[PDB]
Amino acid sequence: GKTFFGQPLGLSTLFMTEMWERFSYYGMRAILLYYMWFLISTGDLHITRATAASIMAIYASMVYLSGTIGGFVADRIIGARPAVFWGGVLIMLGHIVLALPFGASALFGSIILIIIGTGFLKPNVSTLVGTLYDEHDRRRDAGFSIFVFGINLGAFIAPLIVGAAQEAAGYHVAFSLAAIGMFIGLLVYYFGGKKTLDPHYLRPTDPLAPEEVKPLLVKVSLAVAGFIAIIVVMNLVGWNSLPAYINLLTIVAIAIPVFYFAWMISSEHLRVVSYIPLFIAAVLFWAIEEQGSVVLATFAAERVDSSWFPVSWFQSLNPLFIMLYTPFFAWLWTAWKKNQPSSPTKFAVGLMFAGLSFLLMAIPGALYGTSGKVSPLWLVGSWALVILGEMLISPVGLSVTMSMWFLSSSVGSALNAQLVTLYNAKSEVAYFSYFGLGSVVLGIVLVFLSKRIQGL
Ligand SMILES: CCCCCCC/C=C/CCCCCC(=O)OC[C@@H](O)CO
Ligand SMILES: CCCCCCC/C=C\CCCCCC(=O)OC[C@@H](O)CO
Ligand SMILES: CCCCCCC/C=C\CCCCCC(=O)OC[C@@H](O)CO
Ligand SMILES: CCCCCCC/C=C\CCCCCC(=O)OC[C@@H](O)CO
Ligand SMILES: CCCCCCC/C=C\CCCCCC(=O)OC[C@@H](O)CO
Ligand SMILES: CCCCCCC/C=C\CCCCCC(=O)OC[C@H](O)CO
Ligand SMILES: CCCCCCC/C=C\CCCCCC(=O)OC[C@H](O)CO
Ligand SMILES: CCCCCCC/C=C\CCCCCC(=O)OC[C@H](O)CO
Ligand SMILES: CCCCCCC/C=C\CCCCCC(=O)OC[C@H](O)CO
Ligand SMILES: CCCCCCC/C=C\CCCCCC(=O)OC[C@H](O)CO
Ligand SMILES: CCCCCCC/C=C\CCCCCC(=O)OC[C@H](O)CO
Ligand SMILES: CCCCCCC/C=C\CCCCCC(=O)OC[C@H](O)CO
Ligand SMILES: CCCCCCC/C=C\CCCCCC(=O)OC[C@H](O)CO
Ligand SMILES: CCCCCCC/C=C\CCCCCC(=O)OC[C@H](O)CO
Ligand SMILES: CCCCCCC/C=C\CCCCCC(=O)OC[C@H](O)CO
Ligand SMILES: CCCCCCC/C=C\CCCCCC(=O)OC[C@H](O)CO
Ligand SMILES: CCCCCCC/C=C\CCCCCC(=O)OC[C@H](O)CO
Ligand SMILES: CCCCCCC/C=C\CCCCCC(=O)OC[C@H](O)CO
Ligand SMILES: CCCCCCC/C=C\CCCCCC(=O)OC[C@H](O)CO
Ligand SMILES: CCCCCCC/C=C\CCCCCC(=O)OC[C@H](O)CO
Ligand code: NA
Repeated sequence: GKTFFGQPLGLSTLFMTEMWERFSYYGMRAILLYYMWFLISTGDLHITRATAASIMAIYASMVYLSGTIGGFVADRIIGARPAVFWGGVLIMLGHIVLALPFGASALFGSIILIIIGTGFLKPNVSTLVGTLYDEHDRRRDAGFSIFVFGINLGAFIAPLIVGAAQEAAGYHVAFSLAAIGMFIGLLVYYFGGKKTLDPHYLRPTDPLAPEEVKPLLVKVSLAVAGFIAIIVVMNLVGWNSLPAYINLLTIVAIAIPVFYFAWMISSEHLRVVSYIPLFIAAVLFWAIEEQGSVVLATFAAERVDSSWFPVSWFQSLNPLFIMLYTPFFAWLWTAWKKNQPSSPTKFAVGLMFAGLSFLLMAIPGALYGTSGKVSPLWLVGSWALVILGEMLISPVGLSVTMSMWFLSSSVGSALNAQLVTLYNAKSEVAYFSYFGLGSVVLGIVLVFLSKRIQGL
């Protein structure tokens, strides 16, 4: 009888848990770059704005990378329900430390807490949604669609509420609101979950066997030791600026899939090779999409007349278009019975739309010059285009592909950590035109390659 939009009642709990976590996350993302600008302007943070942009990008990269690890830790060590709870606690702490009366000195600690916390929570709330359904339950896709609406809803309202709070009451109060958002999520999660969640998920479902503990320990220890060795050598040869560390994280984030690629190609060999263009297309798409909170956020603050509203509000456009497009594409893929495009073709076209979203942004500077301010509608059109691309590439991404798919966004963001340092008023038009055109061209290349990939 009683449901949450046709689904098991437990979905309401997880819906709200993620909505409020996404609220805390995207509330932070909407103001953190501006916060670093503020800390630079007061002389508390001694970096360039370019490096601040780089930080935003690599932050996102590590959050995504962390997400590829959290499922293992839940499934094999601590359980999905405690992963979500303690992940949320860590996330809340990460916002609290920025709410505290510190300055730049608290930034790194905040970032680490949220990287670890999001890694624990994000994959595992998704897992818990699955546990609501039997294997044979046809409602599963509908349920995840509803869950995703909650995600986007949280992403949508957070810049509005947290961004407004920031401009009125300051950054510390704004970060306190992010923390409170996660707290609300934890309250609903903790008390609601006890009502509907299977007790089974209080513990690992595939706990380490006795003989598995030592090898895992050796694996992790060697990884940490090597990473620390690299940092020691870096400091010895004088490569110890913040950009150097960001470069190290960039290399690590990119080396991970590259090593996977090199592994599989060495160790259906055709299939794996054919994924390379798809994986590259996904990386470049996520790169462009993830620049919304960095380069488009910069354009919004410097190049747009937003005198009458908080410029952080532009970050709401991304989840807004997702919500607006979704029922149309839901309809589209079911109504498109005859000659529906293949997944490789969807990637190509998706990459093209992302390219167009940047080519569009080259136009105001080319037409009006870069010294003035332009209509907010340029950014609206840009987000409209890139999200159109997301609708094509994202729903079939994991399908056509596993971890390397989830890694595509991490790698895209790591690429951004390098690229966004190139963006400024002098380079604006060339930046948008170059990377936009480059993306369209590779989209066109992928179209040429499409039939072969579809065959394999
Ligand atoms: C399924 C297709 C519909 C959804 C995607 C279409 C959205 C694309 C919009 C690109 C054009 C918008 C950019 C034009 C613009 O910014 O004009 C500014 C001007 O009006 C200043 O007053
Ligand atoms: C400034 C750097 C901060 C570093 C973060 C400190 C904490 C990092 C990792 C520990 C969190 C793991 C939480 C696991 C836990 O609470 O136990 C779960 C277990 O009891 C349920 O089976
Ligand atoms: C830097 C200072 C940090 C001090 C703040 C520490 C945060 C304190 C509490 C946050 C825990 C929220 C958990 C909400 C909840 O439902 O817990 C109830 C449950 O534990 C009852 O057994
Ligand atoms: C895993 C896929 C990697 C593909 C990355 C594609 C782009 C990579 C590097 C391009 C950087 C060089 C272009 C620099 C540039 O021209 O900036 C434009 C503007 O600043 C002035 O022209
Ligand atoms: C399903 C149809 C949607 C696919 C998108 C179709 C895109 C078609 C053409 C894009 C035109 C790219 C033009 C490149 C350009 O104007 O760059 C010039 C600029 O670099 C001058 O330096
Ligand atoms: C240092 C910050 C404050 C720490 C909060 C401590 C909260 C008190 C006891 C910990 C409760 C552990 C709950 C773990 C858990 O799996 O919760 C899930 C719920 O059962 C619903 O799935
Ligand atoms: C496999 C788990 C993922 C690994 C997480 C490692 C996270 C390490 C660094 C986070 C990247 C953030 C760098 C930005 C940064 O350090 O800013 C600090 C302040 O600017 C201090 O000057
Ligand atoms: C159960 C513990 C967790 C409670 C939820 C997190 C609450 C976080 C902060 C509470 C409100 C803090 C007031 C804002 C603040 O820190 O001062 C604002 C600035 O200091 C003034 O510029
Ligand atoms: C900065 C890296 C942090 C690494 C933390 C993960 C630790 C990795 C390996 C150690 C094993 C973790 C505990 C395993 C454990 O609880 O044993 C229980 C087994 O089920 C007993 O057979
Ligand atoms: C960060 C550097 C990498 C080292 C990770 C720290 C290792 C943390 C814990 C390893 C402790 C050894 C695991 C044995 C264990 O606790 O299992 C207990 C089982 O329940 C057996 O009764
Ligand atoms: C549980 C802690 C694990 C730490 C995660 C890895 C963090 C290590 C390197 C990532 C980049 C951190 C360096 C950021 C930083 O503050 O460097 C500033 C230096 O003073 C350079 O001026
Ligand atoms: C899955 C295996 C992952 C292995 C990661 C490989 C990392 C090996 C070497 C990292 C190279 C060190 C980067 C340091 C760096 O680029 O500093 C340059 C700065 O611009 C100096 O000012
Ligand atoms: C009424 C619009 C539909 C609901 C949007 C909720 C808020 C989402 C984004 C707000 C930030 C970007 C809006 C700026 C904007 O579009 O201004 C357009 C003006 O007509 C140009 O001056
Ligand atoms: C949706 C399918 C149709 C795609 C429409 C988007 C096509 C976009 C542009 C096609 C015309 C290219 C104009 C390029 C242009 O005028 O550049 C200006 C010069 O470079 C000025 O130096
Ligand atoms: C397949 C979906 C693609 C949707 C295409 C619809 C958008 C059509 C044309 C977009 C061209 C954007 C440039 C507009 C422009 O430059 O005019 C300047 C403004 O009018 C300023 O007065
Ligand atoms: C389907 C319609 C989507 C709208 C996107 C169309 C954008 C296509 C071409 C616009 C590229 C504008 C490039 C401007 C440019 O680089 O030339 C200007 C010179 O550099 C002088 O500033
Ligand atoms: C296909 C599913 C339905 C899509 C939802 C509608 C969103 C479609 C396009 C939104 C693009 C808004 C761009 C606004 C813009 O620049 O237009 C120029 C001004 O309207 C001229 O006054
Ligand atoms: C019954 C609904 C009718 C179907 C609407 C489908 C929407 C498809 C494309 C709408 C594109 C909106 C952007 C308009 C635009 O680009 O105008 C550019 C002008 O040059 C700006 O002055
Ligand atoms: C089989 C090897 C895989 C190749 C790795 C893909 C990474 C390709 C390019 C990395 C991006 C480097 C761009 C450098 C750049 O232009 O900006 C650098 C900044 O100015 C300084 O951080
Ligand atoms: C200034 C001249 C540069 C213009 C570039 C011209 C080439 C651009 C597009 C050619 C597209 C021809 C379509 C052929 C094609 O993709 O075949 C489809 C395959 O069967 C699908 O994999
Ligand atoms: Na404003």
